Amino acid sequence: SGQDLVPAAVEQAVPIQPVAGAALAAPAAGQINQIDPWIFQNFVQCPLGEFSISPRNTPGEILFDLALGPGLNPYLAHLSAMYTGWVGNMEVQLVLAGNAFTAGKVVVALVPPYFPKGSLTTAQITCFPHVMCDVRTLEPIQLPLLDVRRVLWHATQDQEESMRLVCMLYTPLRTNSPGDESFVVSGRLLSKPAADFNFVYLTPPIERTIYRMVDLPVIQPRLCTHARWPAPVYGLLVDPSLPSNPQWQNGRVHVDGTLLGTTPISGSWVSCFAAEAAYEFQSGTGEVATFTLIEQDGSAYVPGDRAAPLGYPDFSGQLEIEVQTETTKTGDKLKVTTFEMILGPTTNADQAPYQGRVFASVTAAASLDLVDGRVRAVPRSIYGFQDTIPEYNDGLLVPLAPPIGPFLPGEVLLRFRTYMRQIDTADAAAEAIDCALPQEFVSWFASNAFTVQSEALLLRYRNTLTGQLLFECKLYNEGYIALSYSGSGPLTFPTDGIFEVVSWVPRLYQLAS
Amino acid sequence: LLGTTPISGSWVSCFAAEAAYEFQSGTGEVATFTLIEQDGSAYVPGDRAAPLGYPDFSGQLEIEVQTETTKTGDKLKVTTFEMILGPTTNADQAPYQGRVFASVTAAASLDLVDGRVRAVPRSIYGFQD
Amino acid sequence: AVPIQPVAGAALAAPAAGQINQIDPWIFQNFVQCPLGEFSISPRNTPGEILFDLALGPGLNPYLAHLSAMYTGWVGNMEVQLVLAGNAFTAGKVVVALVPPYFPKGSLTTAQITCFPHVMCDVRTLEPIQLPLLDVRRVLWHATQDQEESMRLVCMLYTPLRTNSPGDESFVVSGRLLSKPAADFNFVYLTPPIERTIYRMVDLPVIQPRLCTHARWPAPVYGLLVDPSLPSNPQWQNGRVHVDGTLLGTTPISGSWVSCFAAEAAYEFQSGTGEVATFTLIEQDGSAYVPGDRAAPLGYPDFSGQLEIEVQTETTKTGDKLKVTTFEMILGPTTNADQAPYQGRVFASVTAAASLDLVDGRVRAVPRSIYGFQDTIPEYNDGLLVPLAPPIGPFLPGEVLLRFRTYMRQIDTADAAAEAIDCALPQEFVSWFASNAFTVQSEALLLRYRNTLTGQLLFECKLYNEGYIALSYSGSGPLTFPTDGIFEVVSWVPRLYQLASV
Amino acid sequence: SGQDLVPAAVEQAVPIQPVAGAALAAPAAGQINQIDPWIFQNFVQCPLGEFSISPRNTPGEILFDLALGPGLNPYLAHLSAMYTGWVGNMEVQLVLAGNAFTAGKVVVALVPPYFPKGSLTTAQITCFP
Ligand SMILES: C[C@H](CCC(=O)NCC(=O)O)[C@H]1CC[C@H]2[C@@H]3[C@H](O)C[C@@H]4C[C@H](O)CC[C@]4(C)[C@H]3CC[C@]12C
Ligand SMILES: C[C@H](CCC(=O)NCC(=O)O)[C@H]1CC[C@H]2[C@@H]3[C@H](O)C[C@@H]4C[C@H](O)CC[C@]4(C)[C@H]3CC[C@]12C
Ligand SMILES: C[C@H](CCC(=O)NCC(=O)O)[C@H]1CC[C@H]2[C@@H]3[C@H](O)C[C@@H]4C[C@H](O)CC[C@]4(C)[C@H]3CC[C@]12C
Repeated sequence: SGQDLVPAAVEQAVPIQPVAGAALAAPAAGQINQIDPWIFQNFVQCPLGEFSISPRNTPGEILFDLALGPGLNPYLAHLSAMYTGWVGNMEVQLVLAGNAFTAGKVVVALVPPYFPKGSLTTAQITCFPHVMCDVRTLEPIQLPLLDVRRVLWHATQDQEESMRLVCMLYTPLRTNSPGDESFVVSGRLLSKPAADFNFVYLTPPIERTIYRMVDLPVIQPRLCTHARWPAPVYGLLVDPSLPSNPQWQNGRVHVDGTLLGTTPISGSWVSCFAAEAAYEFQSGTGEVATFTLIEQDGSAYVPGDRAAPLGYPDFSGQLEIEVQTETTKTGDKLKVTTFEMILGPTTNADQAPYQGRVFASVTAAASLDLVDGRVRAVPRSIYGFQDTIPEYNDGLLVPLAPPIGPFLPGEVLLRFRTYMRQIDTADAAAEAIDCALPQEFVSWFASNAFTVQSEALLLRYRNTLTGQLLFECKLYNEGYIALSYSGSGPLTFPTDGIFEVVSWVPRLYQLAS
Repeated sequence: LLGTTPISGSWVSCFAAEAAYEFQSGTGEVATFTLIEQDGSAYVPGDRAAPLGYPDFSGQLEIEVQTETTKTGDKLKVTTFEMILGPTTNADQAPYQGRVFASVTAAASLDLVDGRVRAVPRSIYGFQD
Repeated sequence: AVPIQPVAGAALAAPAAGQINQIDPWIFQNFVQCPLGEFSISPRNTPGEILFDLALGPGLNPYLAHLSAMYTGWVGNMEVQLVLAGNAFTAGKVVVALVPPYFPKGSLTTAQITCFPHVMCDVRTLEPIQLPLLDVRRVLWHATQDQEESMRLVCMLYTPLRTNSPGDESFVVSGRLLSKPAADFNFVYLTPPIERTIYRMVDLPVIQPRLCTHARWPAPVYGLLVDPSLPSNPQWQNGRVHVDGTLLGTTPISGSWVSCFAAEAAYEFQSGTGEVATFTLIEQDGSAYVPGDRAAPLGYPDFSGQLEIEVQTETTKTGDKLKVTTFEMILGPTTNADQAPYQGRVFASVTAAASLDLVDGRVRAVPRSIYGFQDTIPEYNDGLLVPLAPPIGPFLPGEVLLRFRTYMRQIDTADAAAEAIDCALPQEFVSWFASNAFTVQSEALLLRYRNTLTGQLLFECKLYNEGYIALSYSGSGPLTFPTDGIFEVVSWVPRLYQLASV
Repeated sequence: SGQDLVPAAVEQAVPIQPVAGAALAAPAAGQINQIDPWIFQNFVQCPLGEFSISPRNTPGEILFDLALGPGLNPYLAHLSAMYTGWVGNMEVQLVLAGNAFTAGKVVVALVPPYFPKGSLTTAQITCFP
């Protein structure tokens, strides 16, 4: 236990008066509402209460920024489904217990209500009541988080202007360590309610709210399906020798439920389309079938913001599809035939699925006349696959999903891989098509409609049998998972684990490799 | 779960096996499919009547697998097959024991190197629940 | 350590207990180390690793795990302390929480471990961290012969280790957990001491491996070794036994039953290859054989070869009354085998057209030699179902199986060197584990194969509780070992434990 | 002189009673036998009193193991050629003054007489004082 640290960094005086909590809102609420007196005894960790200061952070980087509320406690964020209203202050600790070789200071201010958010430069964060503290402090730095308000309480709906608590990185982090390591101090943030926190009015406990952090399905990735091709997942892996910021359109959801692009909710819709065909027997390339692209069930198609019908193949290649048709010959009614369409651009085509028309063909010399009508196309095999966003118009622009990124310097995209049926002539290896998130998470996020807190979700990946955490990763709020990997060779992981969330982290959270 | 219910929607009415293309002049390549679990695990005969996702209705079924051929010009090719799921008093198919024989309508001499296959149902014929 | 009220021990059990028995007061003075109360924090560990998890009982003290054979039940608090070996230039934290005696089992994040009563001790503290372990319970007093739910301690790595390391080793931070009873530990009711228990270290038989017997083939053991080049995860069906006393598959108790079967004879003089053998198998203790949960009747062979049982033939042909000749069976598939050991249809053949006028009755089958030995699972059915044992494993990276090689009678036409069929446990270790019926604590024992006269170690192996011994061998060639030491059992370890190189 | 070490590692309490030395064996010996009162003044080094802990040592390695006797002193091992008999206890120090960058702990037990030697695993060395 070295005392070359700073143990004289106690809870300093802040220029603020004591603020009355539940004594004001007692005769304006309709009932008597006390909470359990063992909630006030121990400091438990905030849900957004995990941050990290790498030495690649400039001064003026906001480490955490969390409003006062019931979202600073796992107990009060659980009790606030039962109530509509809260008052009173909290008491927040800070575990900044970095190494004895680091050097640097943080400053934790007390931003009042109705202060405009956004910029908050480092010059003006000292003008608030603030506490300055080193990153080597042994004891936990305590600080009060008062409830400055003009109304008698706050509703438990997060649009309340309330007192924030911003932590700017004041001076940069550096180590006087004799070689090759630059330590990343990993702080935590503990909190408990003060002596006069109180909820206001009892209410039916609704789960679908705020806070009620994100949950994930307990299913292994070797069981889940793929969101760019109708197949299972066959092992996730990182690779820094690939297109690093792709621009896919299938299987890209937000973590507030809103699907982004041409992505469906059902898993039997990806790389599939349904249309009302128009067949014709040609003396050239066999048959020609135009299409009028609509949904699979029967919903109409008007070209709006999605670049294609939901579930359209968002890659490039020569796609062989299966459709059962009504042959007008005498002896057989139904037989599924195999067309082949120019799904890729291939430097020239005649198809533009943004306005609802693709054109398939099957090489057949006999006069094969088909009763035209509604059909549903499904893929069979791929020929000359490229992972490029195709031409949804003929050569024009379309409303696309934005490209995947940006990452931090040193963060690699996590890719769930599957293998498509291919038509290969000289090659004997499988074609690898990867997605940013499987379909079982898109149907989990669309069917729950979560509320994102800050910027990103800190995940883990734990093996089922050993119980060993394989890695930790950072699920951003755009539906991709970026983890920190240093090298460049393709690193592969086992697939029998299960993901599990931990906390909300900002974009500045440096991950361990 | 009960029966042979899978979890993923990409597993229903389809299987995956370790192929053995064998049987000589009946219809074509009477392949032998050692039925295992679709995630790559091995199958253990317990209490559920089949591997998970295996089709449970009577009728002849066409399945499309990926064939690593032996001829020149191409290695990978998708050959449609013909299974016989229903009893019909004579059908070499034991999914509970893990060995299912499927036939092709190919009177040629297509040599096919065996390996690992994933079955995909193209079309049933004569459906009966 | 944070808000738990003081919990009554023997002040509550006293109206309903017949006796209240005090302990010797010198047990309250010494801190004795708990079993499985040891961990290590490398800098490669992500936060959220559970360092240990151990329940309050009389199994936390070797003084009290011995005394709890004389008594009916116990009540009261323990008192643990946690040492931590770390200098002043480390950085990291460890949170030790008091999980209530429910909250059943699952993955605990770092966010959830702070919601229990907990102590967040830094990793560079000097003095040990005393903390109470109260006896929160629904009943008046627990019973010593019943593993009922009590209050656990769960220790989670809170913030990761931030250190340097020279170039090797990588600076693990070790930590131990010592305990003693509190002032109100009491036992309840004096009984006679029983031997089985459930607090017994697995004692291995004091027997050198040269005097053992092999599991697969009825031969002595001729040497234990390692070999990476073989199939690393075999699927043998003989010599498989759980440490808790459960046989896995076809493994019999006694070493006489192996590679043999007792059946009912059915002899038909054929005008083809002479005589063929087709028997009605039964269980060798005189009971019926029902095709069930195991791949074969008890004691059937499990290798890929061509066999030759002998007979006992009571022939009515004149010249000799009771004779012993030799048949020839085939165990491998070889694309032609009508062998159904599951249903009980074995197919052997005499290679002679001699008119053996054999009367059919009860026999047994002692084997003679083998032809074409392959390390492959035989055909317990033709192309059909087989409930078999799982493959042996999985091991850690760096660890390999430790086989017991024997040499059997090999009929060959080209090579003279004898094959080495091996197993994972000799049959002295199989009847020991089945009869004693131990109780698995965590995942693996930690054996130690010392020589008797020298007293020097040879290897510190690790016996998993599925019935196989691993060894952290890191080379590539087959390294053999002396076969004159004696296995000794050190302790229970978790399955993420690292041995030393051999 | 850094105080980032552990100077609060004083001679701790051990669960043992005081043991009478030469007061028992006084009326069963045949003569009056005192030794020099300057032998009791200074700590001199044991003859088997030098050990070392490299980082290639596993836990459970026995560092030293020395019975109580006249062999723990260069004075008493020299005086014990003149005598046939001894009684009483010793007082032993331990100079473990390693660097300020090392980390690790040792445990020094008090094994009673008639305890079987040999193995002495690390699980049971904490059961002694
Ligand atoms: C079954 C066939 C299509 C056969 C086929 O090619 N693939 C089907 C499969 O694999 O299950 C017919 C039956 C009735 C048809 C559908 C329904 O009647 C209504 C629906 C109407 C919209 O045009 C969308 C097509 C859609 C959905 C129809 C298209 C195709 C259907 C689904
Ligand atoms: C040939 C297929 C490719 C997929 C395909 O042909 N059609 C899929 C579709 O579009 O529906 C290959 C790619 C990788 C292969 C699999 C995985 O690598 C691992 C797994 C290993 C088991 O022993 C056998 C099957 C199994 C599952 C492999 C068999 C077939 C696979 C799935
Ligand atoms: C020829 C026999 C093979 C077994 C046999 O004769 N019949 C088949 C059966 O065991 O059932 C050989 C194989 C390996 C041999 C042994 C080992 O090499 C070493 C061992 C040491 C000494 O040389 C004496 C015996 C002993 C033990 C050897 C004697 C006989 C063995 C066991």
